[PDB]
Amino acid sequence: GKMLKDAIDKQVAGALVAGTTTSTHSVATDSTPALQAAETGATSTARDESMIETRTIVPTHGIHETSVESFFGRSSLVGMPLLATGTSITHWRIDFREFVQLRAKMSWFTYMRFDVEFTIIATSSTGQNVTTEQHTTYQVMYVPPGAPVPSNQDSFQWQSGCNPSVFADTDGPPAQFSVPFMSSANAYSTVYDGYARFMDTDPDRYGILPSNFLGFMYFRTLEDAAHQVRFRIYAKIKHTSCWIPRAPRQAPYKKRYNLVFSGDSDRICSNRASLTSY
Amino acid sequence: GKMLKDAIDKQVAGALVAGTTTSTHSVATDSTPALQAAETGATSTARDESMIETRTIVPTHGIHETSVESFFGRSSLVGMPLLATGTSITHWRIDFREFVQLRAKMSWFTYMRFDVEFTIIATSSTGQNVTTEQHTTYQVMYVPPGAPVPSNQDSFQWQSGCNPSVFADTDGPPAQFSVPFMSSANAYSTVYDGYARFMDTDPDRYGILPSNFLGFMYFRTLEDAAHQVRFRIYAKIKHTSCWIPRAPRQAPYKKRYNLVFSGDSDRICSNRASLTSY
Amino acid sequence: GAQGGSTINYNNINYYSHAASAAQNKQDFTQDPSKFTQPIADVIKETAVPLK
Amino acid sequence: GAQGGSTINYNNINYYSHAASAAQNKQDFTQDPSKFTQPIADVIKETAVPLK
Amino acid sequence: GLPTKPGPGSYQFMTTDEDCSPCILPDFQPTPEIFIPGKVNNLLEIAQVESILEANNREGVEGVERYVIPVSVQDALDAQIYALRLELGGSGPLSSSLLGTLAKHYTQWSGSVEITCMFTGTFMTTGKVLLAYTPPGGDMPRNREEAMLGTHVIWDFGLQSSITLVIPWISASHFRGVSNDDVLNYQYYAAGHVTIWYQTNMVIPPGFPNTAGIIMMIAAQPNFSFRIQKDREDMTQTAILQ
Amino acid sequence: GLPTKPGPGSYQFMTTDEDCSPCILPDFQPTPEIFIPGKVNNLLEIAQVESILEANNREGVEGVERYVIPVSVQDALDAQIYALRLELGGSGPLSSSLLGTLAKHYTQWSGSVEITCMFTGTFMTTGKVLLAYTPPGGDMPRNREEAMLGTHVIWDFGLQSSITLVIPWISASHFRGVSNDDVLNYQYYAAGHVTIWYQTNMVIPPGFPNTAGIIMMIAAQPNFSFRIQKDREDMTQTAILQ
Amino acid sequence: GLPTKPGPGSYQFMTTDEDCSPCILPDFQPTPEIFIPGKVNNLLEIAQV
Amino acid sequence: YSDRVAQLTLGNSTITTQEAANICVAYGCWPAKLSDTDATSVDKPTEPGVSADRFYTLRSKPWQADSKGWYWKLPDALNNTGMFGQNAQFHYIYRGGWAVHVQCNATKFHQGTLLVLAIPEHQIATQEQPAFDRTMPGSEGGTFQEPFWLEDGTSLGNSLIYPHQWINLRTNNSATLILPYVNAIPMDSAIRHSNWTLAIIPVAPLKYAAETTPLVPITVTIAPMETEYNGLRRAIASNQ
Amino acid sequence: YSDRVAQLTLGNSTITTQEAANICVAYGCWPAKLSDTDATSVDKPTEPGVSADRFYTLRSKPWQADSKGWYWKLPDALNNTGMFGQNAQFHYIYRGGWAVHVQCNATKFHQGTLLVLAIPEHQIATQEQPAFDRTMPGSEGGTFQEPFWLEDGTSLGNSLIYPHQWINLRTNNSATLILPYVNAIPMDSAIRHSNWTLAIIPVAPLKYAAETTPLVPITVTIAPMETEYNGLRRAIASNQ
Ligand SMILES: CCCCCCCCCCCCCC(=O)O
Ligand SMILES: CCCCCCCCCCCCCC(=O)O
Ligand SMILES: CCCCCCCCCCCCCC(=O)O
Ligand SMILES: CCCCCCCCCCCCCC(=O)O
Repeated sequence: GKMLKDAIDKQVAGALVAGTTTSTHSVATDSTPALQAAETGATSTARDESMIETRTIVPTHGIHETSVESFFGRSSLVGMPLLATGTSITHWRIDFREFVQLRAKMSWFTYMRFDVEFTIIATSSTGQNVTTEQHTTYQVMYVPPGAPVPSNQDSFQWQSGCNPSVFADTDGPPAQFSVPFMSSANAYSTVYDGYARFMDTDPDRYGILPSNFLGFMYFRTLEDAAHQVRFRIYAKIKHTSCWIPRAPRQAPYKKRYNLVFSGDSDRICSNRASLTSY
Repeated sequence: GKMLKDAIDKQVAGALVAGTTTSTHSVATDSTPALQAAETGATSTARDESMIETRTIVPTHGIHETSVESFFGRSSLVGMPLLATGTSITHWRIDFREFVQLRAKMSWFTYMRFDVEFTIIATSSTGQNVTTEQHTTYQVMYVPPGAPVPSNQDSFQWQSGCNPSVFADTDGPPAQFSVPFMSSANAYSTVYDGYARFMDTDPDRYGILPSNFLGFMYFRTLEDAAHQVRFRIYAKIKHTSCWIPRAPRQAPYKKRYNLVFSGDSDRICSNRASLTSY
Repeated sequence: GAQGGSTINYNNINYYSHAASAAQNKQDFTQDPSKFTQPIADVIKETAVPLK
Repeated sequence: GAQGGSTINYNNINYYSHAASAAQNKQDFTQDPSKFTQPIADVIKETAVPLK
Repeated sequence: GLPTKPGPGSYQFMTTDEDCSPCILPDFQPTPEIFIPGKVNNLLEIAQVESILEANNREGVEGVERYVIPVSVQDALDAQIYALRLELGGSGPLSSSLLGTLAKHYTQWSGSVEITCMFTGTFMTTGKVLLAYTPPGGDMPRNREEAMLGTHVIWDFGLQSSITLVIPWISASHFRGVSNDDVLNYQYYAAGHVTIWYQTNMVIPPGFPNTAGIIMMIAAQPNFSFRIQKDREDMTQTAILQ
Repeated sequence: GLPTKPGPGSYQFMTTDEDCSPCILPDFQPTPEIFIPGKVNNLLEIAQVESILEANNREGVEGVERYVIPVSVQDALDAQIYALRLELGGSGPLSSSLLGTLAKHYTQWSGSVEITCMFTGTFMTTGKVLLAYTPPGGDMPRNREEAMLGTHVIWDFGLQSSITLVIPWISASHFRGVSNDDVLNYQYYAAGHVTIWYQTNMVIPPGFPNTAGIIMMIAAQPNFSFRIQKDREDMTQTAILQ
Repeated sequence: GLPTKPGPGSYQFMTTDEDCSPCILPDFQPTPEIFIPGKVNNLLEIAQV
Repeated sequence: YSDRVAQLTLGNSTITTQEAANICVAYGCWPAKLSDTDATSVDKPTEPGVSADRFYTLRSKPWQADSKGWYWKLPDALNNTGMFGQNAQFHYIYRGGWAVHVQCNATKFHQGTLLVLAIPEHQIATQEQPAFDRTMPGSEGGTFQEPFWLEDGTSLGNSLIYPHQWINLRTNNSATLILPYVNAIPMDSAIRHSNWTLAIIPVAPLKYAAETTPLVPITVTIAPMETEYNGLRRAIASNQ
Repeated sequence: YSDRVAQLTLGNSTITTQEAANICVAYGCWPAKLSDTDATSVDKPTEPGVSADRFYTLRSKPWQADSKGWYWKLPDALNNTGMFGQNAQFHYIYRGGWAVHVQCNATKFHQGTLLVLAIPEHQIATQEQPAFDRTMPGSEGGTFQEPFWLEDGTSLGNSLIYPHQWINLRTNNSATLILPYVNAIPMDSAIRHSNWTLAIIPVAPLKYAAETTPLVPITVTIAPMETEYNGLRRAIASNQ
């Protein structure tokens, strides 16, 4: 049926890399492809065929593993809240900045528009952190800014009449759910050269764009936990638009909410004793 | 096939918000859009374009998250009966008034016609309420008004020849089932300015419309429970018709079966010291 | 719907017999705000004076 | 696609209502490298001298 | 049997699931739908209805009187009548209105808002009032000279009892955050100021009441919307209701 | 119910799964996409942009100066300016460039690379330089006589400040390994050598700076690609960021 | 295998379920239906007596 | 041309006002008779016509300095009045709409504002569940004690969602509301259930150009509209 | 025929250079006005035209032997200058592109190379989160302390991904960049957010054919392009 045709999108990865045309020797004063001028800011236009004698090469290699979708389109850890047994409650602030691998991958772009698939793995363990048996339901509640936060395991906030929740078992399959692009802005921002507030220039609000922050995930067990639970929160970025590539992060990350780095030794690649030998 | 076409309904959320037409300055005695009269009971008709000079704005925002279906169309807690080990039996009276979030959401309307998806999460725990292991079947029996109630775990009422029952495991996936609009009336009523009975004006039967009450859910374990079981009963309202919007509840709820409130301090929003500063 | 902008387009497929089993309806239905905003016998056009 | 060479050919089938539920997009989209490599008002053909 | 691979998310219960589920009473045939007046299909039909601002929120004012802003005969020129931070969230006067109480259920908002004011003085009582909307970036306007630089209407008391100041959607972004969540710096979404000033003065015949009132009313324009349902802050319970 | 047989891989979570999954907010309607300049659809658009080699990686050179290879007036003929092992992996100068940092995320590479050199001496400073690419099998070329036997360009300093040596894809196989993993003998994928020599000499007018610089720049050609994502070696953490 | 997501209500037994289920005697061929007087299709035929 | 001048003629009765605002027609729905598709009761209804579809005037109320407001249940307030009252007493079930007219004149030397609410299904409470003398107060009506909370734990400010007009003394001396039948069933008992509440709440207090405060009454006039009755038996006056 | 000679005329102002390289147009995108499909703010924008779309010259900088570099935030650097500055002060939100022209002449007896970066959303840090005097330095601009790390934990070598030119003294004395508006929203506040940073970093140091080092200034000239402003109120100068 055509109605089911609406739920199917045929999508194709068949873009190839550029090929090579055979070329011959050139002795002239007409064509000088090797002479360049980096001052313009343009990258060199010279190609293989104009610099040496080439054979013909039919293109066969795909480019799809470096499409922005493929590069971001896998799951990565973004949150690891620990539910202790004293209160049986925990939360994770929602952003991709606690764990460095996804953050550094995002640092190649300025603005990014995407959806998210979240995946939550819960693991129970003892005080000495050895795996242990515990079968219990847990509740993950999305708490958006301005909604009252639960303060206990039995708080009546966990009613969840308006906050969305997911209920799953600690020893069941992983909870998984998708999320549309939720920013009030038309993209997310990986970096922000401004202040979070008018009438304020506190350093702690520099580089803080609050339209990236959609709130909190809160976690309880539905009864009081017998053992601590660790939730691992994975995000896969999908349906991805990217704008304005950047110099990628090179210094290690130090803080969650700013770009501070050490910068004690100004170098990235390793040293050698002489430029004319390895 | 066309027969399977009967089981598919293509349904679309593409209603947009109103746009903006550009306007220019107006110097006249003809058109006075800013002059109003609130005495009529009509809301102001003045629009942006007639009050200031506007640009053109193409509408892009949807309205679907405030459709009545979307606003009610999620699950909320409505019942939390506890099955103790002494009798291994409990029940929940069926109405959406024990827990305040769903009740307050319903208080925006007078009459509401809907279906229900119920979801039941069972959790076992110790006397000190710490999660514990217990694998057992439980039985939820719909007991409508006039059907004899079970008095024990082994009562022969649990035969369930005519009452519908659901059997599920305490440590299995949650039981879930749907329900059509069951009122003898043509809608449910969120508020009732009348008496439950003729020839009676007892205050305890004021505001009681018994056509909202479809009876009881009764709960046993199929054997005698070793640990207490807590059932959490969630309802999602769906296929929703709503009539006659109301002033929504503002004072906290106090009782399950009437609108009594404290009303000690007559205000809702917070105070300030002066109307001409914040 | 593999996407238009703010158009969610859904094929609700009910697997059970009773219509009550079906998932929630995603249609946008007609809005008549004026039964609540302009609930008056005589229409008052925006550019007119309301009284008289 | 039971295989052409470097052509992955996929029918993304979304079972849920919201487009955000769909799996990741496998299309190759247009590449315009020259907005970054040749970001200059006057085109400089390869065989010409760049300055002047 | 058809070979399958159940994946992640198996057996979870999400409260916003949109799935069909077996009916426990598959033979039931409900009562017909009858005509009832006032069917609502979308809560933005309610948000476009005017409601009264709890505008006189001064410490010590209780009850119905919180709905009338005082307006008096002034002995000095260009005085201020009222000041209000434009906010759908928080706990100020807009928060308890129809639009404000709907905004309590939502995280984000967009669109134009209108404020309709009704004067309640005697027939013989005259006056002119300046109603100003100041876009964000600074503080509340300090004097009528500064406030007039913004969007503003000038109200003449007369036969038509009421005025509208349309607060237009003026915004860097398509949407703002409803809340003012501090830890999350949602003051980023500061939406400006509404102030009311005496444009001339309130003038009365000898021995008339030297004080009258404005009843402020607010509603959403047709270009308004809400996103992201969220729990209402002030609808709580400490126990199951009995 | 339809008879089924769930098979192996049931309930597993693979990080590269391509599956639809229920949306926790199925009624949400996002903000429109606006025009933004510089949309990127494929990271090989970035790899074709020239970036500066951290080429002066001698022990003791810090900061911006690591970006300028010294070039001097020579007192002897046919001297060597620079030597560089052609490697997208490891930790040598190519590893910190745009192409090198992208290669840190990938396991395999193919295609031609180009190196653009810009001379920074005074207008009056002259010179001719030989830039050589030696295919693998042996060591770095020891003298300009040996290096010239390979692919090479000869650069005349003049008005056009810059030159390109195209390092063409010359390879037994369609792809090479990015890394030089020793236990796995990925030195199998040795990709050759780049060396720079004085073709004549740097010559200056009396009392000019006798030392100038080359800024080396590198980028991928349009026939280039990467395979197999892999973790970046030098982007680590010992603790969760707070 | 076809990727699936079993949801809530998995493995429950509802007494009013309307589902097909495997027949323990799939080759059985019942006796024909004969005519009997007084066939009842709906209990409201009894209620009208 | 003038929505400040109105005339309302029902039966043998006619109202006029020279200072109206307009006429509020609740939910844009004029009262209408019950169609065969929504009806359930099989007996042929009695439709009394002009004998009941006419304006009835209740006793007037003084607007005092301290007044919190007044309220009337419908049909409750008219259940003992005229042929409407008799038809409502003699039948088990009733249906119909209302034409409500609130009168209050004062001077150009007065100020003050009344809010005139028609509230459907206005179930009331306070710190306690209310007794019968407040839920069904009869022709004399009741008084608010929590006008800020609209006697129901909601707020007066948000009650503009209900059909309403104002009486602002500088502008008008009368409010008119036309109310359709509202219920979740087709017909319902007149003695057991109140479909509408007429509520008149002072918002801006009543002030005079002197300190001597003459008598300013409020007067309610209500006409039933498009009435039907089913279930004829003896006459029953109240649910007690 | 000659991309070494350029003339730039905006408003009442005209720049010339006899040693340009070319003109960099960032992302191949000429500045453009906001279309009705992407716009959200409903008020009619003010477009000041030539009163603001003109070249402004900042104070010059000496290129010294030790110089690490200089930077300016935009619109920050021009927020107190001319009718651009006034339109940016008096409106809540602003949008527009830039025409940037960096001048530095020296002799055929000099050597040295400047890198001229236009960096969008250039959020900066060092071992510490920066203060306001560095995030929004004004017309005088700021200076780099970590030019190798591009003040942001990235690398200067990879910043050629950003729109750029060089000033290599043997080749050219000037760099020209045309910048489109870049943001994740349609308009944004001029005092709270800097959309672009103009960064001028010495890569090859400045050397003279003698040991006596005369003064070689760097001079920045910036023209706003295709500007709009919405949200008129009083004038607000800074985010402090
Ligand atoms: C739990 C359902 C709603 C949660 C919304 C999650 C959306 C996350 C998007 C994060 C984008 C900003 C990333 C960042 O600031 O580093
Ligand atoms: C268990 C199967 C039959 C149960 C029927 C449940 C229907 C519940 C509808 C409740 C509507 C009235 C809500 C209320 O009174 O507050
Ligand atoms: C077992 C029979 C398979 C039929 C289900 C096909 C997929 C469901 C249709 C979903 C339609 C809306 C999806 C969308 O376009 O957003
Ligand atoms: C339950 C409905 C069954 C429909 C699923 C049919 C198989 C999925 C289509 C996969 C299309 C791409 C596969 C390929 O050719 O590589």
